[PDB]
Amino acid sequence: SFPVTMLPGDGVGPELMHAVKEVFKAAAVPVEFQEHHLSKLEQVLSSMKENKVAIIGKIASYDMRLRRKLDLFANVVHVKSLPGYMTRHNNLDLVIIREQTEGEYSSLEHESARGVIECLKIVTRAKSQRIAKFAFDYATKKGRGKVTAVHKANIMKLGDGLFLQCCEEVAELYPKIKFETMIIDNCCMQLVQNPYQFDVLVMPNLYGNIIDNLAAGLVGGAGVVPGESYSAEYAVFETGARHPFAQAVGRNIANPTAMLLSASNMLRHLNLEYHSSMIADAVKKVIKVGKVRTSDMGGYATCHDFTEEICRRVKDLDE
Amino acid sequence: SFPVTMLPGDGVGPELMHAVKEVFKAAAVPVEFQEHHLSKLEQVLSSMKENKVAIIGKIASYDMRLRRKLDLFANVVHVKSLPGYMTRHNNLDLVIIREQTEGEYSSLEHESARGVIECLKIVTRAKSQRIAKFAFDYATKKGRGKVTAVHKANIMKLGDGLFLQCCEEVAELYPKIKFETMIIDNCCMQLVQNPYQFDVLVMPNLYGNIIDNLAAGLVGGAGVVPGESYSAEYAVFETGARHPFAQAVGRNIANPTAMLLSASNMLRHLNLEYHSSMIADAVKKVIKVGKVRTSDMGGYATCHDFTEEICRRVKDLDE
Amino acid sequence: GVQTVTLIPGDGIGPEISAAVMKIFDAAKAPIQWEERNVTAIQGPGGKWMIPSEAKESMDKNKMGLKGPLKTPIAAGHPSMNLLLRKTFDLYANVRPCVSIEGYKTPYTDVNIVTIRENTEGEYSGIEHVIVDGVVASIKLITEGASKRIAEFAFEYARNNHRSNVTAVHKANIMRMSDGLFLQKCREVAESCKDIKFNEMYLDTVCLNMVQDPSQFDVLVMPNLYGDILSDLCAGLIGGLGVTPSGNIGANGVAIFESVHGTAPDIAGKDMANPTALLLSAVMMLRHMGLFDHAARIEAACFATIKDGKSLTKDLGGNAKCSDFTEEICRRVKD
Amino acid sequence: GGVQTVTLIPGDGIGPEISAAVMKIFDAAKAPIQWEERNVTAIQGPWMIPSEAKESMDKNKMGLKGPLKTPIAAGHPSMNLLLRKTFDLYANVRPCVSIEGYKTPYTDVNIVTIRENTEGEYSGIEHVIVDGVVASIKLITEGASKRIAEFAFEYARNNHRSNVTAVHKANIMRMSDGLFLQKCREVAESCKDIKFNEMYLDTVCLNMVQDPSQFDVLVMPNLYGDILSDLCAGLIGGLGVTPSGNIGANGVAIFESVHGTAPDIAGKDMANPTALLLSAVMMLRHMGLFDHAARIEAACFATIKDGKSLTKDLGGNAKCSDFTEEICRRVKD
Repeated sequence: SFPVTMLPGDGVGPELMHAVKEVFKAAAVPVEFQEHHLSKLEQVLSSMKENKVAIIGKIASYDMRLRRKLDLFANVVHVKSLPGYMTRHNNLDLVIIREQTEGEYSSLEHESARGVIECLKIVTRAKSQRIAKFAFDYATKKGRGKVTAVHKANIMKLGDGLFLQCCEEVAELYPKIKFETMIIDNCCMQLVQNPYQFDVLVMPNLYGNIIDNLAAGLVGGAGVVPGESYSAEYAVFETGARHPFAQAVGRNIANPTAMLLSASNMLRHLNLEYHSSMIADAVKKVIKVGKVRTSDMGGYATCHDFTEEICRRVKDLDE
Repeated sequence: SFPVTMLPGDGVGPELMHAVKEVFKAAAVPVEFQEHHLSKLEQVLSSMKENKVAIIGKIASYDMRLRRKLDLFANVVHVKSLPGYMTRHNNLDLVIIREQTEGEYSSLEHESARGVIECLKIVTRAKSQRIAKFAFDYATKKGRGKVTAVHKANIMKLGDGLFLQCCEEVAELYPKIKFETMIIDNCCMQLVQNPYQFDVLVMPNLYGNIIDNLAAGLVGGAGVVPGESYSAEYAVFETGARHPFAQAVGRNIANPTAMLLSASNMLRHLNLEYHSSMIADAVKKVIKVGKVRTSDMGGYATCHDFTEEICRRVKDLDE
Repeated sequence: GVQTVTLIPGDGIGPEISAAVMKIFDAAKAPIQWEERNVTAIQGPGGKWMIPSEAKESMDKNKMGLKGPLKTPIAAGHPSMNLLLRKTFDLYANVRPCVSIEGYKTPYTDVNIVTIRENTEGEYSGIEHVIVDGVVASIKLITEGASKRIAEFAFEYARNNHRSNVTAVHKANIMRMSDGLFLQKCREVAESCKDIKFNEMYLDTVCLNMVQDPSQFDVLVMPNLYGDILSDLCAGLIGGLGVTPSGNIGANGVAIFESVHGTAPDIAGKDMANPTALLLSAVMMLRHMGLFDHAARIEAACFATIKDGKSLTKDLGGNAKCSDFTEEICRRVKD
Repeated sequence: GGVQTVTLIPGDGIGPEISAAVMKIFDAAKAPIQWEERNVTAIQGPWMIPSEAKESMDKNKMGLKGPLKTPIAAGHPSMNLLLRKTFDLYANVRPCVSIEGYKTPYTDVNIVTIRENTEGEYSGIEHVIVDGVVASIKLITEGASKRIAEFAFEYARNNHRSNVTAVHKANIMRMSDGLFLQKCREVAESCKDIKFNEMYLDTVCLNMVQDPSQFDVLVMPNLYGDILSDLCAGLIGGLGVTPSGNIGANGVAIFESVHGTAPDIAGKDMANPTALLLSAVMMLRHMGLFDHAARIEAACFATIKDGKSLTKDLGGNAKCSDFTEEICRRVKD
């Protein structure tokens, strides 16, 4: 088989993971999940050293502690319409590429005086170059034709200027990819107005968070949008919109479309291409036919109702 | 042969470089000064890229910018009693080694709020591991036995402990050298009671500023203690205590001893050992016989007179 | 009696649309006198740029300003126009009310959102340090006085414009100390304004919800960077910056109401500019002055002029000119 | 007029012997002092100093503190930090004077180092920017600086001191040290009966070693005072003979001995009370008991110039009791 470390996490996490494995069982997916029951920590890294691939729920910070030990510097969110699920921006196809290790996210805060707080935002040449080349490496491997660098360099002239600088440099080594630059607040206005003008977007940490959840809203929300985070060695597959109330639903309510699609994108990375496409097609058909929809997509169906429908339709493609 | 870059500097600088030239002339030294009347002027990197050595006077701000363009990271100050000059601490032989590109010296200051100033002190592994290897390489090349790391790591646990951490690791690569640590304020108090317990001292920028001048006072003052700054590629020879009013008052009253001594130290670096020891011991003997002394040494002679005497005995064949 | 407002027509289409507001304001019998001023920075002592004195003196006297788009300065040492004004007048609150326009179709129809952005600190502190080569630290600055001040205005805004709820938007989960203090000062003011409903949400949650359903939101208040963004997002929901009013409230009763769109230099001179943005900003100003009845008429008589759609400008998906659009509004503000 | 209770913190090692010695010298001098022993050794709360010790300092505003113990836990914070944050100790004060009994290469030293004790480089704020890159935050504020300079000129007036030097590094740290210089100037132009000057740290260190005659009262930010004070201590003999007081808010003030706990000679009668005693002298002058202070001081100095009875650390074989009771004899003049 294929060993993959599974961090179920909290909330619907353990339930969404139960969906991945009921759908993997139904599809005879040659994958053995090695389940790290709770979120000391280094056993996940030693397991990641041999397995190299993980699939996680949700859980500096605890989850951005994990991302440092595994060097998950690059986050990728595929923002793609699902044909059956109608929103205000259908037939849209963007990828968000977010840097995940620098910025505000390292709790470099202090009190310089009573009632005066400083938060440091860190931008280095090292990680800007690494995420800029990643973005162009992404655009060529996957055959996208444009990389837009989002920033606020007209106000933070250093720092955000240094991100833009790197981005513009790497942009020169990739002549067949088009390279534009856009200011963060203008870009957010364009996403609600004409999201179709973008292809790949590369940005730093906080803008990523903003655009991640913004664009996931375009295409149906936190229930359907997959993400993945890379290092140089490791690939870890999660959901795309990672805000705090992403799927704060009770038992048997949540939509497993996000995790399942990202599960199928893991299978591709494992080179199990037949299975990756079988599970992707099932999900997309079940959604398009419209018989079974979770509450977040309109329908009245539970999460079990929905994923066992996936199971039926995918044991059939294995006719 | 041998071109050497000269930057006379401000203050009494030019009159000391005048003294250097006259003693070199007296000694018939094969060293031609290509001098620059500074104070972009990348001209000096242009010149040092060929000459590789300089003799400089008193000069982020210009000095710290120059050191940055020449990567003059390591500073070496020689604290040695001169046999004729009697102080409260005689027969002392210390070497002060100081990091010079970091700490509080890059003008990283801002206002958090009206009446609240922040000032960042920068310590990095890279430059602490480098100044640490240099101090131990200095002890090996020069037959020294002990390297003492001076810090305030009990208050600034990160940062001075980083500097400490890098020293301790480098110290393991030099088992033949003994290694001690001491806390900056203790060290100062020890330097007045019993500086003899020290061999070689290594420290970051600001404590280097403090101990450079403090130790200079033990053995004579700012007019007799010479110093040098090194790169990987460059050697610049200056005076040891370069505090703001070092010799800044007067004209034809300055002491040329400090400059002359590091002038001879410079000749030693160019492998002109014959002229280096000739000049050195001329100066040491004029000071010991005690005929002419400048005012900082309890005498009543001018800079010209004192230098006329050094010249007179460089040329005196019955030494 | 009749009040004097300092008029800053700006550059490019600015004059044309400022002229258009002056004529619309005249048809409304609105008690408004205009005092033209020019804010283009001059080089003061030592070369330190500044707002002209007649510009400052006239704002400090009349308190209210109406200001059109301004050209981007070309000199490199020249500071931001927005920054100069903000510092000259202590403009601490930026206000952007976004309301779906009945006749201008976008994917969103039920939008009515007022973003109140803190305008003086946060990540726009202007403090950056090159720590080492290749490593930069940008200082985000949050203070209790500024966060308290902005929260007091959001509640002031909601009280004076009959607004139901106020939401503090933040990332206290990521920036616990700074955003927490902002969220704390919001909470404290929130307890002295129990007649306005108050709640908290995360910025990332607010953006994903903002685009699925904007009706769920009302008055929003957040730190600087979050407002600069959310306000443009929200403006993207109603048709862009050309239909979007802006206010900047400051010290000593000073408020400047502006258009956030650009100079449009290619269509200057032509009768092609659209004044809706500046005009709607002028009715923001009216309501700020307490001329609610006059504002309600000019507002309602421009919404009408767009609803029937007989003569929109080039940008609004129409073929008419600046004269006709203006003239329709004048006609209807008379009945 | 009236008896005062002073919190006594005898401390560890030679602590309780030398504070017991001071107690009895104070007794022999009929000084208006009662004592109230307490223990500042910190304890794990919900680390903190015990509340009975806090209530005693709150009531009796004066403490006399012997040498404390270096805690062993790494998570244990500086015992000086707890005491400083508890009572807001903002001025650390070290009067260094040449003892004429005790020969040193420096014979005419009389310097007072008033050190700012709340901010500076010792702000306790540091960040790891990235791997192997640390930033330490030095804080200089307007209020702290004014407060320290206002003490310094007060100390100079009350202790009949002629000059006050602000020592700084404002050519390097032009904003932070600049503000400190800016407020010392403001206070100076309000106390124009004191000749006020400024000098660079590195100039002062160079001159101190060469001629301490030229200095008087030095006011300076935290780290500079931490270093400059130990440096001047070495001018006169070391931590074993230097007083020290930390002035705080709410009338609080803790005079301490800065030497170590000397556990090898604990129990034996070999400790030197000179340092803890000359701080007790400081406490009296701070309290206003100038006549009891000069008396006890003159007793101690005379006992050292005679040399008949010196402890092991000043060059004698006298026991600690032989040394103290001789002092007790003299102060009954």
